Amino acid sequence: VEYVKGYPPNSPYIGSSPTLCHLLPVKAPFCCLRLDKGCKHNSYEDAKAYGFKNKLI
Amino acid sequence: AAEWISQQRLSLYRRSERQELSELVKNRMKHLGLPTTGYDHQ
Ligand SMILES: [Zn+2]
Repeated sequence: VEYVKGYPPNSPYIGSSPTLCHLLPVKAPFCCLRLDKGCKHNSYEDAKAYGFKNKLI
Repeated sequence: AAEWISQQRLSLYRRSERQELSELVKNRMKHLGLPTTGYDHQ
């Protein structure tokens, strides 16, 4: 999918440097960020199920 | 669009701290749901 080009809206602290970043078109829900337990949107539970094209970090 | 955000970089980099702080509270009021108006020195 396309990644929109823009600054991150919520900077966690004051003075955080604004940087042009790759961004999802819609902010992912907090349940979609977690890996071990899936959510209603995606039922994957590990990086094998997600099937990332690139190597992880 | 690469020619459009080239000035967004130049504007967001030169904003004063008073503008950065003002942009922080207003954004939070937007997130918590309070009206952004009414926010607007010793
Ligand atoms: Zn989810």
